[PDB]
Amino acid sequence: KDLVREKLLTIMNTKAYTQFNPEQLLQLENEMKIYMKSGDSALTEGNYFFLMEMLFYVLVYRNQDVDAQVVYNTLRDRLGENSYKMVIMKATLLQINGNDKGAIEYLENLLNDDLEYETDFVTYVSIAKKLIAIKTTSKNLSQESVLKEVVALTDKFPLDAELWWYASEIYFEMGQFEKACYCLEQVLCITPFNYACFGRLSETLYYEALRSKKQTKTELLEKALKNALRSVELSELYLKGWALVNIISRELGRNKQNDLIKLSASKLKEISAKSNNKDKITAELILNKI
Amino acid sequence: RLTTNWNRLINLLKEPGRVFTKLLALKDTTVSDLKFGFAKILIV
Amino acid sequence: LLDDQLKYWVLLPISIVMVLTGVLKQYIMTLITGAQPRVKLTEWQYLQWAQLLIGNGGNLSSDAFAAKKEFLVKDLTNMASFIPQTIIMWWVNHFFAGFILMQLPFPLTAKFKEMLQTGIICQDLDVRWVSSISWYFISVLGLNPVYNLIGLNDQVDKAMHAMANDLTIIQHETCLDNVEQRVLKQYM
Amino acid sequence: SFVSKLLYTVSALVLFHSGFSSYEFHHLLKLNSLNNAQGLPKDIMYETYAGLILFVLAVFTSFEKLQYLPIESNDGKIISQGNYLKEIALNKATNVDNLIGSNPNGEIIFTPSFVDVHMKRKICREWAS
Amino acid sequence: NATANVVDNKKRLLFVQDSSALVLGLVAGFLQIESVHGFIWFLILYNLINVIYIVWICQLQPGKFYQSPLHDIFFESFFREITGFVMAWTFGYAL
Amino acid sequence: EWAKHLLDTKYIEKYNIQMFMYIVFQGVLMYIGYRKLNSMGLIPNAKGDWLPWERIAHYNNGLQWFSD
Ligand SMILES: [C][C][C][C][C][C][C][C]C(=O)O[C]([C]OC(=O)[C][C][C][C][C][C][C])[C]OP([O])(=O)O[C][C]N([C])([C])[C]
Repeated sequence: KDLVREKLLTIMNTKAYTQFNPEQLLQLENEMKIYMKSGDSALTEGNYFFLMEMLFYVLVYRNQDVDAQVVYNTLRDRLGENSYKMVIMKATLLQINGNDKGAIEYLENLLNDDLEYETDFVTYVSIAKKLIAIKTTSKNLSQESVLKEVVALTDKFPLDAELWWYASEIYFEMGQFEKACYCLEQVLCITPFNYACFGRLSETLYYEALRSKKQTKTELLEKALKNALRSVELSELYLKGWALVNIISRELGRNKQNDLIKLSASKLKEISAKSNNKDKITAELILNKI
Repeated sequence: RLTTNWNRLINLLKEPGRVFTKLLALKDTTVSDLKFGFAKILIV
Repeated sequence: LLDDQLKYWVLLPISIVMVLTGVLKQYIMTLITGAQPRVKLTEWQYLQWAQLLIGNGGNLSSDAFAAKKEFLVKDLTNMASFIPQTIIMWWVNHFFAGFILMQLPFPLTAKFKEMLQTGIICQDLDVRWVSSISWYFISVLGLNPVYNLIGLNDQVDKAMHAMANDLTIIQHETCLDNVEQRVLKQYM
Repeated sequence: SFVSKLLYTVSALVLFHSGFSSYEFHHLLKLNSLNNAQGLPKDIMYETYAGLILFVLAVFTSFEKLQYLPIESNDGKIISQGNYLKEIALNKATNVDNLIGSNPNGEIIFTPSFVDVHMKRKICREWAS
Repeated sequence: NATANVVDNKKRLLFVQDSSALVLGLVAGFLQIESVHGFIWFLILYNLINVIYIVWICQLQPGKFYQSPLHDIFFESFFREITGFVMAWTFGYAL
Repeated sequence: EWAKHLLDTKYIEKYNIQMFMYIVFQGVLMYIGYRKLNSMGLIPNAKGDWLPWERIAHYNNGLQWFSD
């Protein structure tokens, strides 16, 4: 049944398994192998090994990891241990197999051997991201991780959206709400048709408005409408854009905002129609609560 | 038509010899001469 | 005329050879395929960032248009055709010469009798009766659907600084201002 | 074997049979003309067009309506658009994305490496470990 | 406005059209069709197959799956499909 | 996405700062090929191309003329 292949490849290219709960992650791990060994037709070799390394990461997340060593042994055969995926995989393997930090130094000089472009730039970009992930745990927690990213970011690799997105997340978590607008604007700049960076760039403006003055509140809510209308224009059943437009227009409640309220209520009742699954429960509550 | 064609195929199915039957290269020249009109009787 | 069972040994090998040499051509073009300092790729990357902020990111940055430009300016300042067709013409003219292979279903003009019937030295045979080379002259044009079906697939700083100075007020795009009209222009 | 491959095999057999029968009939219209010193259309035609129509319906019944599985949930809940092709307007494309609980931007949104290290350090503590 | 999903359905259309220009022509060569009747036969049946494709697979809405559908289903890849028909017709006429 | 909905619907106040020319030109590019290369010998309106569609005139029509 190739629909399982569709689900697995969507999880793959979205990397949604990172955001999985342990129960659904266990379900993913259990239902992976049956198709992995049963439905072996029409599946290319590259997808075969991509599924293998997804299973490697799922096992490493999971409690038991002897199968992680087994899977790494099976996948070592092609392209050895010089590919960036393999380097990251074995670094994680040595980090978790004994809870020893040593891998970082055997990675560190490796980054200092990649300056001569022996591999692609995405390779040691990914290695830099992983070593920052290592070092934020080596010194358990600090704001300096953002500084590390910035010094790794600004000179070396502006283009990468992921770094700016993590900077914006850290700024939004407890930091300033203003620099996050700049970071999200850049993420919008690199990826033109991102329809979830407009929802975040409207939510951050809404959060910045709730502690502002009345004229600044009006300006920020106007900008939130002008940024949420693009999440409306780039997707129809996008839940968060419609909910945010409805919420801010309800907060204002003007006549043409009342027109937008009627339209957004109709669209949120369309979303909460039972075609969509488990997004009805977060739309209907916001609809019928107030 | 289906029965006669399928029975003709079945009878010749056996007698590798299959590849040489597919080859159609391997011969008696009398049928070749009779097909082209080469064979004739000259009445003198 | 009455041709005699030379359709097989001419039509089938020629088509097989064209299909196989097309596959080999695809594989060889795949295998053949037809900066080292970090600073070099870094500058190329910044150049590309300038290009995309000209074209890609210079559309929906309505508030942020003014802030970017200071940072930008401060940081900145046919063998494939020729080989196989000739080889196939050579092979066809070697192995298959002085034959009549078939008659086409459509009547050509007499210069095609000159071109196509090179094997035969007659003078009034027809235009519709062709030698073996004609089967190649069609098989070149018409083999695209078969290939599809079997499965086959296909100094620096000054200039961009000048365009950076050019793009300051060239176009501030009317986006994030008119979007309410366009949302209310649809979804009715 | 569902209808498409069945119709391919049946079309191939019918077309080969009709081709051989036409080969036989058109060979003994010149040989028989020569035997006289230079002196089965309807059923064959109808069989040939039957084979052609079978092939066309075999090429058209190879399209199945798109049906999915949700990324989040674990029951079947086939999310069917009732379409044969994929929409070109970005609104409906991202719509069919959003009905599934995934986000095509993916890595940029989740930032997989950092939350990966944090959660795999977290996963040791929780109860399922 | 539009996404990069047009390539997939365009490829599906191209496969359908390619597979419907090498059974036409072959059928014509089996029936020993002559010069001009063959071309008229091909035009009629090819446009009929395009119309039934618009009806059946496309759900009577050529827009929302292609842009400028009258240009893309009918006129595009037309001189890349008369020639495959000629090849198959020549192959069929010689047997 | 229930979490962000919950955190956005309620109130929180916490922070820590610390055109015809193209047609005519393409017609010229379509007509150069006809004039220059297909018109060498490969086009009808020559008298040597309608020869295979001409009649015989049926000379005798009433006579036999046997001989030795
Ligand atoms: C390269 C693809 C092959 C195309 C060949 C043309 C095939 C169509 C065709 O047979 O028309 C022929 C080609 O007679 C000629 O040879 C004159 C050519 C006229 C078209 C010239 C285009 C500029 C001319 O029409 P017709 O009525 O005067 O001939 C008698 C009727 N017929 C026996 C043909 C049924």
